[PDB]
Amino acid sequence: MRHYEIVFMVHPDQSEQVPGMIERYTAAITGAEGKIHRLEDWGRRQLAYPINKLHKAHYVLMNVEAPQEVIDELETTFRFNDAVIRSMVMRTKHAVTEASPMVK
Amino acid sequence: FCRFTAEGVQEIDYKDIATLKNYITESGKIVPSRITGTRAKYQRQLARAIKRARYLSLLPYTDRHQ
Amino acid sequence: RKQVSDGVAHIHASFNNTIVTITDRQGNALGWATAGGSGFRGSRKSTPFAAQVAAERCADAVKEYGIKNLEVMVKGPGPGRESTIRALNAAGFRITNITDVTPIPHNGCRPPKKRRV
Amino acid sequence: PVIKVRENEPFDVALRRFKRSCEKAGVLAEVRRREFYEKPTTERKRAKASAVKRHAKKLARENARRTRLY
Amino acid sequence: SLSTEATAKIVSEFGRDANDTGSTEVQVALLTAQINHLQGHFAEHKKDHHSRRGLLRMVSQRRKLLDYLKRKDVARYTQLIERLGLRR
Amino acid sequence: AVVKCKPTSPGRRHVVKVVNPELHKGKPFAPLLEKNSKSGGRNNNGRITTRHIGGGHKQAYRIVDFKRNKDGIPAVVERLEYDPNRSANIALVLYKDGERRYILAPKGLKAGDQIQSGVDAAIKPGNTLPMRNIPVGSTVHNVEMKPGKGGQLARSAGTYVQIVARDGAYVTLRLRSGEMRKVEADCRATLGEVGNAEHMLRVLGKAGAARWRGVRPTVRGTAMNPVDHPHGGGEGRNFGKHPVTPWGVQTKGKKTRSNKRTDKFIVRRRSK
RNA sequence: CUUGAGUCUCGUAGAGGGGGGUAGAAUUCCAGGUGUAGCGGUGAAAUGCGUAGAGAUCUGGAGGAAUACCGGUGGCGAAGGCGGCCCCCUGGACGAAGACUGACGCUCAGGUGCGAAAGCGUGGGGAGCAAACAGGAUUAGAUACCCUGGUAGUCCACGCCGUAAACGAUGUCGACUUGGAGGUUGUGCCCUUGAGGCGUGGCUUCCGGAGCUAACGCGUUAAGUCGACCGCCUGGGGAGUAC
Ligand SMILES: [Mg+2]
Ligand SMILES: [Mg+2]
Ligand SMILES: [Mg+2]
Ligand SMILES: [Mg+2]
Ligand SMILES: [Mg+2]
Ligand SMILES: [Mg+2]
Ligand SMILES: [Mg+2]
Ligand SMILES: [Mg+2]
Ligand SMILES: [Mg+2]
Ligand SMILES: [Mg+2]
Ligand SMILES: [Mg+2]
Ligand SMILES: [Mg+2]
Ligand SMILES: [Mg+2]
Ligand SMILES: [Mg+2]
Ligand SMILES: [Mg+2]
Ligand SMILES: [Mg+2]
Ligand SMILES: [Mg+2]
Ligand SMILES: [Mg+2]
Ligand SMILES: [Mg+2]
Ligand SMILES: [Mg+2]
Ligand SMILES: [Mg+2]
Ligand SMILES: [Mg+2]
Ligand SMILES: [Mg+2]
Ligand SMILES: [Mg+2]
Ligand SMILES: [Mg+2]
Repeated sequence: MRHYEIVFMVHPDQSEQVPGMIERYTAAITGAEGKIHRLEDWGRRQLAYPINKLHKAHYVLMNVEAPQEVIDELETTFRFNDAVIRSMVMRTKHAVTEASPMVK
Repeated sequence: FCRFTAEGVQEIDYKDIATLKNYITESGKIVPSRITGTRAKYQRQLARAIKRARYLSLLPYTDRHQ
Repeated sequence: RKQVSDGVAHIHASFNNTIVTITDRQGNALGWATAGGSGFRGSRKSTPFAAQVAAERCADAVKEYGIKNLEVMVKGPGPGRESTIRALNAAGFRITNITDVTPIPHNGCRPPKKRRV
Repeated sequence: PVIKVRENEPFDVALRRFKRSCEKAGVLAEVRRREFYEKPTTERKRAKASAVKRHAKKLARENARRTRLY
Repeated sequence: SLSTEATAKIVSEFGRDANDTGSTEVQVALLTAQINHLQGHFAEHKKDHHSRRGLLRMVSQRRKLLDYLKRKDVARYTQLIERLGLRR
Repeated sequence: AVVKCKPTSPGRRHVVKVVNPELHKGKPFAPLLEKNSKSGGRNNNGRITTRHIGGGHKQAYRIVDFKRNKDGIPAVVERLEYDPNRSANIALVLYKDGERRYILAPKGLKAGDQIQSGVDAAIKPGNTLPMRNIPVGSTVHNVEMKPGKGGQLARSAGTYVQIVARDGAYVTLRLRSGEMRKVEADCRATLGEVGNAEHMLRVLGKAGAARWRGVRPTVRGTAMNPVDHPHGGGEGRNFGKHPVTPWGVQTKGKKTRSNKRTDKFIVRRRSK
C-alpha cells in the first residue's frame, strides 16, 4: 500500500456539501481497507489567483494509506464531480500523521 | 542566509507557504540559489514545492492584480 | 461629456512606436495618441521625445473628461517607457500606481528568426 | 514590477522605485532575449563562452593581478 | 523490479541454503523471474528502448551464467533448465 | 487489423482488407432481422432519382436501437456482429430482464461488457444519458437532435461529437464535419466514439468490389453527347465549360444549403 | 582459493525511458464593449493592415505548441538525447555493512539492436515559426542579406530512412605514477557548541609538475608508463566517385 496525500479544493458555494463528501471518500477508502493517516478540513481560503473566475476555495487535506485502484477511483470521482474545482493526489513514502503548517 | 542550516531541514513542505514566501520574489518568481544561499539539493526541493503550491493556488504564479 | 476623475494610462512602448491610451478604470478608452500621429516618422518617432509629445497630446485629448488621478501601466521595451510618464506627470495628473505589464511567455510560441545584419 | 506611490512620496522618487523594480525583475532583458529565436546550439555556445570568460577574468584579476604594476 | 519476498522465495527454492544468494542456479532463477515479469511491461510499452536495454543486459547475463554452468557441471545445467523451462 | 492482400492476380494486388476477428462468425439474431429489398435508386414513379445505385448483395436489415430507452435496466454486451447496412459494427446486448437488442458498437466495446442508459448511468463508453448530464468536453456518439427521436448524429464508423459548451437548455456540439451546432440538452447521447475506426483504411481493389456494394459505374459528363449533359462532347477532348451537375447547376464551390428554418441552430458552418 | 566478475539486504540523488492527466503565462483567431486615425515595418522606405472602424484597451470563447523564474562549465543516459506539476509501468548508477558464487572475465571480424535534424508512406492535427513561392526595398544585377505575407515541414500515431563538425575531431577494458582550487552526490567519526572540524567512496570543471608531443598542448577523467583485443591510415587531386 502506497501512502498518498490528497488535497482537493471545492467551490465555496458548495462548502456546505463538504462534510458529507469527506465522509463518503473516507468511507470508500475504509471499505477498501484504506487507512486514513490525517484529515484536515482547512476550510474556506483566499486563492492566490482566480480559478474559473471564483475566489475563496474550500480546501480539504487527506493523507491516506490505500490501494492504488481505490486511489484511481477517487481521482475519477474528483474529476467527474462538478463540485471539486481542483485536486492533487500526491504520493508520499511514510505515515505523515503530524498536523500540517496551515492548521498550525 | 540558508535558513534550513539550523534544522538541516528534513523535508520542505509545499504547504509551508510561510517559508516559501521567503524563496519567491515580489513578482512570484523563484529566487536564485546564489542569491539566497540555499544548498543545491534543498534548492531543488524548494523549487518543486513552490511549483506545487502555485498549482494549488497557495502561492501566485505572478505579481499581477489578482 | 462625462467625468471620471481617475483613469489608467496604458503606455504601449514598442521599439518603433509609442501608443498612449487613457482609459476609465474599467477598460473603456477615452483618448489615445501616438508619436506617429504626433508628427514623427521613422528615426524621429522611435525616440523618447516623440513619446513625450504623444503623452502631452493624449492628456489634452482627455481633458474634457477631467481626469485627476491616474495609474500608469507600462508595456513593452521602448524608448519612452519613462518619457511618457514624465510628460503625463508634467501635464498634471497625480500618478498613483506605476505597473509594468510587459507580456513575457513561459516558454510558449516560437519567436521569428534572427535578423542577419 | 508593481509600485504604489506612498503618501508624501515625490513623483521623481516614485519613478526611481519603479525603474529599480523593473531592473530587479529583469523585464527588459527577458523581452530582448525573447525577441528572436536563439537556436539551442547558440544558447549553449553563448553560455559556454560566458562561463569561460567569467572564470578566466576572475582568475586573472585575483591571482594574476597580485603584482607590482609600477 | 522484483519484490523482496518473491526474491527470497526464489532464493529459498534454488538456493542450497537460505543465505546462499550467489549460487549460479539462484542467479539464473532470479534473472529468469525478472525477465518473465518484464514481458508484460514491454508488451505494453514497445517504444521503451532504454528499459529494453536493461532487459537485454539481464538476458545476456543469464546466457553467460548458463554457459558457465554447462561447462562446469552438466547435470546441474540440465536440471536447472528443466526446472525453469528454458530452451538450451 | 489491416491486411494487404498479396498480388496473386491484378485484382487482389491493390486490395486492403480490414479484418476483425472479434465479430460473430454466425447467423444474426433472427427476431431483430427483417426484409430489406433493394431500390436501384428508383422512386415510386419508377424513375432513377439517384444515379449509380443498383444490384449488389442481398442484405437483411438489423433493427438497431438508436433511441436507447431502456433506462435503468443494465444490459450486458454478448457479442459484436457485422452489419451489412452500415459502416459501423453492431453489438448484441442482453438486458437483465431478458430482452435483447442491437446497438451501435462503440470503441473498445466487447463481449461481456456492461452498459446502462439513463440519468444515473455511469459516464463510460456505451452508456447513454441526456446531454445535460454528460460533462462538457466529452466525446459522444449517436446523438439525438429532437429529444426522444433517436440518435442521428455520429453514427458512422469511428465518428464522434465534442460537447464544446452547455448554456442553459442547449449544448453546443462540434460535429465531425467541423460544424458547430446547438442541440437541446435533453437530447440523448452515447459516450465514446463509434467503433470500427479502420473502415476508412480499406481499399476495394477492383471494380467488382464496388459492384458488390451496389455501386454502378459513373459516366463522366464530358464523355457524353451535348444532348446528354451540360458538358456535352466536342471533337477530341474539348471541355471549355464551367463544371456543372447533369441538371445544369454549377458544381465545385457553389453553396446549396437553402434552409432558414434551422439556421438559428447553426452556430458556425463547417470549414475545410 | 578469493583479490577480477557477479548475487542478496538497506538506503540515496537524478530533465534516465514509456503511458495517461492537468496548470499558468504568452501568441493567433473569433464574438462583443470603449474608442479614433492611424498601425506595422526600416538605415530610410514600400508592400501589408485601417474610416467597410484598425492599432490600443477590457470581457468571454476556441485551439495548437512550448514549459519563464528555479537553471548551474548542475544532474541523468552507451551514444543519439532528456527540462512545468501529478499519477501508473520501468532501466541503470552510487554508498553502508556484512553474507553468498568461485575466474563465471576483457575485447570482438561477421551479425544484431539503438541512432539528432532534414526527408519519405498512411491517417490526424496545425496556434507560432517557416524551406518553396509571392510582392516591396537595396543594387550595376540581387533568382540573397532587410521588410510584408506564406505552403510543405516543425506537432501526434504507427512504419521507413540510417546519416551529422553523430566531436573530447581522443576505440573498449585493466594496472601504475607529484599537486592545488572548486562543483555535485553518498557515508564514518567530531558535542552539528553554528552555517561548522577530521576522514572515506562515486561522478565532474579548471590549473599545473614529471613525462610526452612537430609544436599547440595533454597532464591520476593523460595525449604519461604499460598489457589484451578490435577499427582505421599510407602523397595531393581523380574520389568516398564509376561499375
Ligand atoms: Mg521582425
Ligand atoms: Mg455517383
Ligand atoms: Mg468514379
Ligand atoms: Mg468515370
Ligand atoms: Mg462520345
Ligand atoms: Mg446542353
Ligand atoms: Mg466535352
Ligand atoms: Mg468528346
Ligand atoms: Mg483537340
Ligand atoms: Mg481551348
Ligand atoms: Mg527522475
Ligand atoms: Mg550515472
Ligand atoms: Mg561490426
Ligand atoms: Mg523528425
Ligand atoms: Mg510526415
Ligand atoms: Mg500527413
Ligand atoms: Mg512568418
Ligand atoms: Mg522572411
Ligand atoms: Mg560518417
Ligand atoms: Mg552531438
Ligand atoms: Mg569521425
Ligand atoms: Mg563492447
Ligand atoms: Mg593542464
Ligand atoms: Mg597519384
Ligand atoms: Mg556512393
